[PDB]
Amino acid sequence: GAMNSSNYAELFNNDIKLFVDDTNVYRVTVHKTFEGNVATKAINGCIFTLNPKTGHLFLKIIHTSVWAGQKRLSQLAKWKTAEEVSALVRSLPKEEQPKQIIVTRKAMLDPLEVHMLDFPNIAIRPTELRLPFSAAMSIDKLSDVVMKATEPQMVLFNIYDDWLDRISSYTAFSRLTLLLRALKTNEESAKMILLSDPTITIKSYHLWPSFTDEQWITIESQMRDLILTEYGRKYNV
Amino acid sequence: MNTVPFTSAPIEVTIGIDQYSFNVKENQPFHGIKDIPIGHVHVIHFQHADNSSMRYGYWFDCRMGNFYIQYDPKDGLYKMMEERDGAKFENIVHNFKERQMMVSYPKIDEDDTWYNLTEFVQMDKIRKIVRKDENQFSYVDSSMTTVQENELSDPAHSLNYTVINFKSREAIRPGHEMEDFLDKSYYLNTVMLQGIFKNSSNYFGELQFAFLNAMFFGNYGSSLQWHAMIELICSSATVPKHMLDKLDEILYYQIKTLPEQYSDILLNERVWNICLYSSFQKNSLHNTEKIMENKYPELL
Repeated sequence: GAMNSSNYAELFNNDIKLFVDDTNVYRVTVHKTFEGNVATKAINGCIFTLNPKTGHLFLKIIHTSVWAGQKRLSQLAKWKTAEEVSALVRSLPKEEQPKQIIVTRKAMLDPLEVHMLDFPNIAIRPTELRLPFSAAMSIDKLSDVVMKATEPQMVLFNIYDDWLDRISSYTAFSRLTLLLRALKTNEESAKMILLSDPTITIKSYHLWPSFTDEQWITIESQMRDLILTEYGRKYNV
Repeated sequence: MNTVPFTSAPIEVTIGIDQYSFNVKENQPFHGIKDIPIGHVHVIHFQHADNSSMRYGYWFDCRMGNFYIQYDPKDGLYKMMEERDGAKFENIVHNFKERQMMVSYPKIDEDDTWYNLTEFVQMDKIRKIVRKDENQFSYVDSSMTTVQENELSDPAHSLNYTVINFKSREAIRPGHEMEDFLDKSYYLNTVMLQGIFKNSSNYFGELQFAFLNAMFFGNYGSSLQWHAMIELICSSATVPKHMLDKLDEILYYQIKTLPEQYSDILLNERVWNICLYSSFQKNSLHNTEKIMENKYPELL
């Protein structure tokens, strides 16, 4: 059934599963026309498909061309996401295909279910968790590759970098969502935190700086503090 | 005009016939229903005074033979049976009339209600849904399940309704995934109309049978089949104009005949709001919309 804080630790058993996040599929700017009416301009977006156990990300870039000549785009976005998730599932060897796909957003269920008819034994699940994967475009290398694309494209990343070498999935995922939750609530601040010290660099094949074990603790503490500060501000507590 | 005699009335029961019904007392001398219009299907049904659960009854058609009702004490229920001895049957019917122990199918000549309720229902199609081919009439009750229900147990007692599933390979042409789930015209017109039902009248008859089974036995899977068949149409962008105007009549009379107190279990809020206000056909059900609002404003 639905995914929540009860059944949180199923994410890290050895059943292959993927999260799918569609929030960044159809992205627009909103601007005024010469006649003073409102009009939107689309930009490149991405499907956020992530194996929480392993960190494998299947960043499916959605090129603005996809939308050319299309109506009801926000609705089409869900159908495309589902179309593209299915094709990713078909492109993978059977023993790599997931047993579950969890969508971050309930509106994705029917489109995905429909597109997965050919995979009846793959369960499509909603979630009640409030995950922060919409903040994926606040990760610089990820927003760059999305923005620079000229054609539909898939880019493969590991969203944990090399962390698993030293920590477990559960912990990897908790760091990942902590960072994104901070990026979501106050991007400027969260990024200041991460990049302040110029002597801690980002490896070319990585997304986050190469913090030592000690430094990761300071960072996580600072991301925590950030997030409580912004909540106080939001609600005057 | 045909007659359905009763051997006896051993137990207290409310008997129904089509949309009419009568209370009959334990060992009241009651010996059948007469003046029953030939030319449509009928259904005689039963609710014992002791077990208000399990309503049950028999669909039939006097043209297909001579039928009567006899209470079986081992099974504890009223059973439909066929007398094959023509003379022997007219003999019993004439005697009981003379003794006047029968009630008259009480049709007001202005009333097209049963015909409207049953216009497209044909016995031969019913016997394909209630497979029991050693009888010419068909038994149904409150608790019988459908085939679709059985997939998601005993198949002799199955309601073999035609299986409709919006999220199945049947309904969804590969490559037209989004198209066909938002606009079910394909499923309705080619797969279901032209493919499985052959014509719109078989569809409508099944639709209408399913509704009556829900109404008379509170058969829950039948209520489900009825809504899915309405839903499929309402969710199709492209429907033959005659089917639309016939559906609007069909539903008017189904909504008009429903007992007022049962609107809550029998009417699926989502499908109705979709049909009347959301779907493609929002504008094509003018009589059904008017009767729903003025009789059941709340459900919407």
